[PDB]
Amino acid sequence: EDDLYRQSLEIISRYLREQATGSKGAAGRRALETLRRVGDGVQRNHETAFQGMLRKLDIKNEDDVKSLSRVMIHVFSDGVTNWGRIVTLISFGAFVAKHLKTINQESCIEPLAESITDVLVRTKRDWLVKQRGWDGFVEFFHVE
Amino acid sequence: EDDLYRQSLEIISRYLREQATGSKGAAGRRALETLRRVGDGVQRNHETAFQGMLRKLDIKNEDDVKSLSRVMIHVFSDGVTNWGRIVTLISFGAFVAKHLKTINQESCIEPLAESITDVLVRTKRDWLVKQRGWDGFVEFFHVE
Amino acid sequence: AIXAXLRRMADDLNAQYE
Amino acid sequence: AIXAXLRRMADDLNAQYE
Ligand SMILES: [Cl-]
Ligand SMILES: [Cl-]
Ligand SMILES: [Cl-]
Ligand SMILES: [Cl-]
Ligand SMILES: [Cl-]
Ligand SMILES: [Cl-]
Ligand SMILES: [Cl-]
Ligand SMILES: [Zn+2]
Ligand SMILES: [Zn+2]
Ligand SMILES: [Zn+2]
Ligand SMILES: [Zn+2]
Ligand SMILES: [Zn+2]
Ligand SMILES: [Zn+2]
Ligand SMILES: [Zn+2]
Ligand SMILES: [Zn+2]
Ligand SMILES: [Zn+2]
Ligand SMILES: [Zn+2]
Repeated sequence: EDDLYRQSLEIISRYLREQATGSKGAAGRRALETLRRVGDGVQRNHETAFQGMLRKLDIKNEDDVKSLSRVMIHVFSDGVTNWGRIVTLISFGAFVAKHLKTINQESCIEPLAESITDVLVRTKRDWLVKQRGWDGFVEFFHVE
Repeated sequence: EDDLYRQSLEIISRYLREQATGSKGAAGRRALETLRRVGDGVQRNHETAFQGMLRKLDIKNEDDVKSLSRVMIHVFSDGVTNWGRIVTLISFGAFVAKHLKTINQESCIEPLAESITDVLVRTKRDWLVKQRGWDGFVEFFHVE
Repeated sequence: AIXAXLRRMADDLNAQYE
Repeated sequence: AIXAXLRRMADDLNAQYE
C-alpha cells in the first residue's frame, strides 16, 4: 500500500545488491544513477574511515541486522535531516553489504535494505515528502 | 546505565501516574512541576480534540501500547524537534493514561511511559543533550 | 488528521513560548 | 565516535552541495 516505502526499498535494495555483487521507473532510474555517482564517491573518499567503523560495530554486535538502523537513529538524533546524511548512511549500508557478501557469497542484502528503508520512510516520511522525495534527491545532487 | 533514560522515565512515569490516579531529584522536581503546569494546560485547552483523537486510534488499534509511539514518530517525521512537541505528546500520553485507568483501575501506565521515553531519548538524544535536557525544558517554559 | 492536527497545537504552543 | 564522526562526513557532503 505504501508507495513511498516500496519505491525507496526498490532503489536502496538495487543499489546495495549492485554494490555487493559488482554487477547491474524513470524516476527510480534517475535516483539510482544519482545514488551510484554520489554513493560510490562517499565510499571512495571515506573507505579508510568506513573500514575503521565496521570493525567496532562488529565487536559490539554485528549478527543483528539492526546494528545499522541504530547508527542511523543516532545520526539523526540531533534533529537534523538532510540529503547528505541520507546518502551517507545508504553508502555505509552498501559498504557493509559488500563486507557481508565477501564473507558469504550467499548473504542476502534485503534485510539490510529494509532496515535502512524503514528508518528513512517511517521516521522521516513528511520530510521526504516535503523535499519532493526521490525526485528531490536527484535534484539536490545533480550538477550538470 | 543510561542516566538520561532513567531520569526521563522517572519524570514521565510519575506524571502519567499522577494524572491517571489523581493523586501525588531537585532537577526532576522542577521538571515535574513544569510538566504539571504546562501539561495540565495542554489537556485543558485541547480536551475536545484529544477526545476526538483517541477514539480514531482505538478503532484502528488500541490494545497495542505502541499506538502512541507511532503517533510520536509521525509528529517528528518532518524533521522538526521542539519542546512544544515533546510536552504536547507527553500530555496526550497522560490523557490516554487517564482513559486506560477509567476503563480498568488496575491498568498500569508504565508500558506507556516507557514507550514515550524510548522515542524521546533514543531518537532525540543529541537534541535533548544540546538543549540541556530536563533543565532546558524547565527553562524553556518558565515564565515567572 | 491526528498527526498534523497534534503537530497545530504543538508548534503553534512552541511558537506562545518563542 | 562512529555516530558524530558519519554525521562530519554527511553534513560537511551536505554543506559541498549547499
Ligand atoms: Cl500488492
Ligand atoms: Cl516544485
Ligand atoms: Cl543499576
Ligand atoms: Cl524509531
Ligand atoms: Cl548554559
Ligand atoms: Cl499518525
Ligand atoms: Cl552510535
Ligand atoms: Zn515498483
Ligand atoms: Zn565481518
Ligand atoms: Zn533475503
Ligand atoms: Zn504527517
Ligand atoms: Zn533516579
Ligand atoms: Zn478506550
Ligand atoms: Zn506495569
Ligand atoms: Zn551523537
Ligand atoms: Zn494549545
Ligand atoms: Zn566526504
